[PDB]
Amino acid sequence: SNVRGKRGKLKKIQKKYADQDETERLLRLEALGTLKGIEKQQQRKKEEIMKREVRE
Amino acid sequence: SKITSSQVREHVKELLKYSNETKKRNFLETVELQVGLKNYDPQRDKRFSGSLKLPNCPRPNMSICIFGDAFDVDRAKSCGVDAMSVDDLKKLNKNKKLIKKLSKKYNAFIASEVLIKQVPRLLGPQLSKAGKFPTPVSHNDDLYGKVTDVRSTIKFQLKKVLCLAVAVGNVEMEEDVLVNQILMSVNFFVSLLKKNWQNVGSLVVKSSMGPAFRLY
Amino acid sequence: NPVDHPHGGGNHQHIGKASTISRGAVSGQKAGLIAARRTGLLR
Amino acid sequence: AISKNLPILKNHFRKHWQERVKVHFDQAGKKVSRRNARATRAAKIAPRPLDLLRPVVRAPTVKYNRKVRAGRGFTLAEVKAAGLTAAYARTIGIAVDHRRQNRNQEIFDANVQRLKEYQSKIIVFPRNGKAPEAEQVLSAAATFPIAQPATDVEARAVQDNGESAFRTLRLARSEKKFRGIREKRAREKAEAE
Amino acid sequence: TVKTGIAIGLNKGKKVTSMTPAPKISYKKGAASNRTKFVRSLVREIAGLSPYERRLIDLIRNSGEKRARKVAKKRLGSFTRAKAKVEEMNNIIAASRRH
Amino acid sequence: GNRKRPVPKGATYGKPTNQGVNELKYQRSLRATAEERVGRRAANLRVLNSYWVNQDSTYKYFEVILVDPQHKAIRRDARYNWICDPVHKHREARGLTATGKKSRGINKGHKFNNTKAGRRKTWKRQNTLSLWRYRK
Amino acid sequence: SATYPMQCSALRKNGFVVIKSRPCKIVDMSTSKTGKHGHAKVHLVAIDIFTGKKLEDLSPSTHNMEVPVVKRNEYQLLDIDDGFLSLMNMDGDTKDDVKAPEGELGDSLQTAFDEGKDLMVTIISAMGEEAAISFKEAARTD
RNA sequence: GAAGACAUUGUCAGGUGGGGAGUUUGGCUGGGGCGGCACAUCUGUUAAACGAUAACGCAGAUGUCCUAAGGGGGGCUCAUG
RNA sequence: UUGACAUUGUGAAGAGACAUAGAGGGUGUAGAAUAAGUGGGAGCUUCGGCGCCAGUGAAAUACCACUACCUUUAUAGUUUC
RNA sequence: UUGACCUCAAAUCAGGUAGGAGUACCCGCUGAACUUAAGCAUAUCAAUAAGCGGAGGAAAAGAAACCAACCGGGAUUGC
Ligand SMILES: [Mg+2]
Ligand SMILES: [Mg+2]
Repeated sequence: SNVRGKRGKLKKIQKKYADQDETERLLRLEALGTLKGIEKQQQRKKEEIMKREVRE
Repeated sequence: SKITSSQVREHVKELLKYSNETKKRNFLETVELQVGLKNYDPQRDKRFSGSLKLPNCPRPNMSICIFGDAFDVDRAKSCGVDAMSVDDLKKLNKNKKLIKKLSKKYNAFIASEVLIKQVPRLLGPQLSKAGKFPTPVSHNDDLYGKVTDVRSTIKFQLKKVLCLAVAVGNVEMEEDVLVNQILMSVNFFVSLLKKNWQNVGSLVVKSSMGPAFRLY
Repeated sequence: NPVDHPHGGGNHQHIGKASTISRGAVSGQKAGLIAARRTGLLR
Repeated sequence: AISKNLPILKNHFRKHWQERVKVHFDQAGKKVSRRNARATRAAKIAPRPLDLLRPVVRAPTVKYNRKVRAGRGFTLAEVKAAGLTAAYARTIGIAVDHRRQNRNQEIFDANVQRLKEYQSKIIVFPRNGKAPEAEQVLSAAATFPIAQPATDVEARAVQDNGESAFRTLRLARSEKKFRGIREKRAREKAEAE
Repeated sequence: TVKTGIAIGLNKGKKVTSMTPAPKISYKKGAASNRTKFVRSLVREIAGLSPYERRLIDLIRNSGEKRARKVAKKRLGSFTRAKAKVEEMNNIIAASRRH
Repeated sequence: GNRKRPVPKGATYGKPTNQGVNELKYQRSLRATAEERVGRRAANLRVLNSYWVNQDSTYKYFEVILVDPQHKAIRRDARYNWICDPVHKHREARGLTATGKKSRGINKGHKFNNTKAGRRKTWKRQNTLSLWRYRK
Repeated sequence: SATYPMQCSALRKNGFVVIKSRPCKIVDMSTSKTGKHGHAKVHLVAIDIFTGKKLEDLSPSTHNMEVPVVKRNEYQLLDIDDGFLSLMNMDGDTKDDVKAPEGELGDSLQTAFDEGKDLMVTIISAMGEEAAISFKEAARTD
C-alpha cells in the first residue's frame, strides 16, 4: 500500500489472475520460479540471525 | 542565511537578561546551541564530521588529560595539566572498570604523535565508543596553547540520532562576542551540512539553567 | 539472406542473437519465440 | 572562393532568381497609357479639376517635422469652422479625413484659410438647369500650392545673456537622466518617519 | 505638459499653442451602461458560480487572498485578471454575508 | 486533434528535421474544414459564417450559415445581393470567411508583416529583381 | 579532475576503467581485426571493484575510454559499531564515515576485532564512493 | 443482453523501439593494411666552422614538479683520495 | 507501454499523508529503581532533600532543554489512495 | 373523434443550381530532395518544384483593436 510499486503489481494481478484458484497459483508460481526466490530471501534472513548467534 | 543578526542580538539579550539578573546561579552557565537536522538519513547519507576553534573560549576550566612521553610530561608539569605516562598506561593493564572511570573523569584527551599508535592497543575501543578520543600533539607545538584550542573546539559529527548540541560559550561573556560565536557556529554547521540552510530542522539557543529560545 | 529475415545471413546457418523475443518488440522483429517464460525440453 | 584584397560581397542570388526578373520595358508605353487615362478621366469629369483639395499638415517624425506637406483630408472640426458639412464638402470636392485631430492652432488656421480660399475660387453649378460652362483647370494642387511657413525674419538684434546654449543642453540631459532617482530619494526622505 | 523649446530633456519639443480637440466617442467603448449592468446582474443571479469560482470562494474563506490570487493567476491568463477576479469574488462574499 | 502525416509506416525519406509524424498541426482551423465540407455538400449555396456550438473529446461541433444566391429574396435586397457576384464562389475554400482570414493572418500591424497582403504575394514582391531601362 | 581519458590500446591488464559510469578493474583484453582492411576492435572484460559485477565492452582501438583515479589508503581500526568503521590516520586524524564490509571480509574483520588483533585496513577511493577491501595485522609496533 | 463513468478517444510527458530513416567511420606512409608518430614541442648530432636545411636518419625527452625547488641577504665549500 | 488532463456524471464507506492546537508513552541483564537517546551540568533545593565522589551498567542517575519514534483527541481544515 | 404545432421524410412534384475544361497571372492547403556549408546532422536550397482545393478580367487587400513618440501622421495597393 504505502510502500512504492505495490499498486503497479495490484493492477496486474487484478487484470490477468482474477479467474484463478490457489492450486493453480502455486503451480504457476513454482514453474516460473518466483517461489524459489521468496524462499531464498527468507533463508538469508535466518542466516543473519544465525551469524549473530555464532559470534556470541 | 535565514537567521538574521538582529534577531540573534534580540534573543541573546533576553537570554542574558534571564541568566544574569532575574535568576542568577552560583555555577557558571554555559550557552548551548541545540540543532536538529531535517530530511536526512544517517544510514544512507554521508556522515559529516568537522571541527572549528572559537576565538574566545567557551569552557576555560574543563578537565583535560594529556597522555604523553617524557618530554610531554615534563612540559605538562609547566602547563599544570594532569598526565599519565606510557608506563602508567601499561600499569593500568586494560582493566575496564578503571578505564571507564578515567573516561568519565576526563572529558578531553591530548596525546603525542608517537604514542597515538598504541593508545588503542593499551586502552582499547571504549574511548571511541564514548566519543572522547585523544587529539594529536607534537613536540614543536605548545601544549597549553593546544589545551586552550581543545577547550575552544566545537565539533559536529552526525552519528545516529539527527540532533546535535554544542556549547557556544559562557553567559558571562560580552554580547557581541556571543553573537559572533553563535553566528559562526551556525555557519560552520551549514557548511558541513549538504544542501545548506534547508536541511536545518531547528536551531535552539539556551543557557545553562535557562529556557529554550528558538531561532528558526 | 539478411534482407529477408532477422535470422538470415552468415557463413554458417545460425541465429546470431537470442531467439527469445520481447513482447514489446515491433513488427518485423517478432520472429522466434515470443515472450518465452522458459525454453528447452523439460524432463 | 576567398581571394585577393577585395571587400566582402553579399549577393543574394542563391534561389531561382531568374524565375522572378521584372524588366520594365513598358516604362514609355505605361507612361503613354497613364497620360491617356488622365485625359479620358478629365473628359469624363469635364468641368471638375481631376483631384480633390488636400489640407496642409505637419510631417510626423523628428527628421521631417521641420517640413510641412499635404494630408489625406480635412478635419471635421476644420470643415465645421469653414462653415459647411462634411457630406457637402465631399460632394463639392474637398477631401475629408474623419480620423485626424487638431492639436495645433496654426495648422488649424491654415487649413480653415485654405478652405475659405477654395470656397471663394470655385463655381458650383445648379443641379438642374443651365450649366454655365467654365473651362476647367486640371490641378487644384497647382492652383492652391503648399507653402512653407516663414519661421523668422532675416535680421534681428543680438540678445545674449550668458548661458552658452551648451550648458543648458547638458543640464537638461542630466536632469532627465537623474530625474527618477531624485523622486525615489525624496520619497524615502518623506517616509523616513 | 507644455514643451520646453529645446531638443532634449523632460518636455522636449517646440512650443505650439494647443487646441484640446473634442473627445471621440470610441474612447468610451468599455463604459458600462445601466441596461447592460442590469442584464449582467440578472444573469449572474440566474447562473450562479462556475466551479473555479466556487473553489476561489473557499480559498478566500480558508487560505487567504494571496493563495486565491495565485490560483486565479494559474486559472485565468494574467495577474491583472486574477486581481480583478479575486476582488469581485470578495464582493460576492460580502454580499452573500449581507444576505 | 492533430494531423498525422500520411506516410507509410512513418518513413519520410529525408533529413532528420522532417522526420516528424505525430505532433504536426494543420494550418487551417477545424471551423474552416467544417464549413468547407458543408460547402462541398451544398455547392449551390454560399458560406457566410460559422460558429461553435458544442464539443467533446472526439468532435468539435459547428453551425454554418449559408445563403442561397439564386433565391429572389437575395437577388433583390441590396444589403445581401453582393453574395450573388461570381467572385464569391467558395469563399470558405479560398479562405475569405472570418476564420479563413484569421488563419491566413490578414490583419493590420507590425505583427503581420509576413502575412498582410498575402504571404506568397509579399514573398514574390520582395524576391523579385527589378531592372529598369536606365539601370539605377 | 576526478577522471582522465586514455586510449583502449594504451589500456592494459590490472588497470582501472570507467564502464557505464562504474569504476571497474580489467581482467581480460582481446583485440580482433574488424575486417581484413579495417582496424582491430578491443573487447574488454572487467570487474567492478565495489560491487563485484562483471562488465564488458567492445570499442574501436583508437577510441578513448574514461579512466578513474583510484587511491588506496592505509588506516588503523578504532571501533566497529553499527556497521560503520572508525579509522585513525597518520598524524592522528580520525574518520568514521566508512561503512563496514558486508561479506566474508566483514565477517572475518568482525571476528578479528572481537578477539582483539590490531587490524590494518585498506580503503579505496574512486569517483566519490568509499569502501574497504582488505585487512592485515601489524607484525611489529605492537 | 454485457460492461460502465473504468475501457475507448484527444493532447502532452517518461520508457522501449536496426522494424525503419538519415549520416559518419582522420592523416603521414619507399602501394595500401598491421606497426609507429617522424601530426604540437625540446637537447645533442646528421649539418658540409654566419643563418637556413630533408628521410618511418641516430641517441634521448615533454603534456609534469615546486610557498619553495620563487625573491633578497649572510656564512661556508663540493665529488674523491 | 506507463502517467497526467479532458471526455466525466451521480452516491456511500475505509485507510493514509501534511498544517497548527494540545495531550500522555518507552521494562534483555546488571544496577535503589522502567536507561528512547543526545547535549549541558556541580551544585540545584520546594523537602533540606536530590544529585555529585561511590556502587553497577555500553550508556548514571539531580536540575535543564532538544530531537526522533509511538499512541492520542479537534478543525466550516488541506488533501491523496 | 377532429384540428393544430414541432421534427423528420417521399414524389419523373413547380422552378432552379453544382460538377468538367482552361489554369500565364490570383487565393489557400500540402510539401521534398538534388545543391551550398569545400565532410555533415541545425541551417541552406525553400516557407520552392511536384500533389490537392477554389476564382476573375484581374484576383487579393482595404477604410485601423494602424504607424508613431513628433509641432505627430491617417484605408488598401504599386514604384
Ligand atoms: Mg544469421
Ligand atoms: Mg486529424
